[PDB]
Amino acid sequence: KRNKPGKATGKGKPVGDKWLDDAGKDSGAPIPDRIADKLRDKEFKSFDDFRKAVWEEVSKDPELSKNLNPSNKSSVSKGYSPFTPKNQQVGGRKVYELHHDKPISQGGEVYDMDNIRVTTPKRHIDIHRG
Amino acid sequence: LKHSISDYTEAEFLQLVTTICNADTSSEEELVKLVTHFEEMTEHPSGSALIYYPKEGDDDSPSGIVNTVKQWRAANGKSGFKQ
Ligand SMILES: [Zn+2]
Repeated sequence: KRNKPGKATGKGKPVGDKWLDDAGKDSGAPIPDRIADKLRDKEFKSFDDFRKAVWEEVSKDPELSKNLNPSNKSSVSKGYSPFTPKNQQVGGRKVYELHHDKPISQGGEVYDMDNIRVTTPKRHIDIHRG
Repeated sequence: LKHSISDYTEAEFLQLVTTICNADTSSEEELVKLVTHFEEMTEHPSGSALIYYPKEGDDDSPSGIVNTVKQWRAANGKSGFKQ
């Protein structure tokens, strides 16, 4: 289902400067409302294509991008996920990861931004653990 | 050629750091490979933070990063760059 086309939906939430700090805690950080406004109703061939669009929009957003350093700004400008702080990295997983709150395996929506969270590798592994 | 710091001249190492800082790759995978390589080369306890999460006061230009690495290795009993 991650590789079937869908249009992006949902509202997201207001965020601040600590947006990506929240990705290491609880259920992760929300998709920002400002990002949801840009991506709603666009069609994506796959979830990977959506992921790329998220980071490109972050690169272009003057409130979200200001809290990334020059090297991380370069990364998001390419549509790559930015690098997390070292202690949130796990092996070769060193960048922020998108997470579905209601699992896709359980009929969770792939492209509904209200069902998506931004996580660090460490937090993402821990959420799925059980 | 790229097995250790001592295999790189300072100029060659600056080229590597510049490529990383500019995300001058064809994929996210390629960039992650380069950052991992940097971490393994420098042996600096901060790892990727030298590039992405600089300590207050540190110069996070490519030149600044190279000098932070060079100074740390010099102060901590490690071998230096080639020439
Ligand atoms: Zn997940």
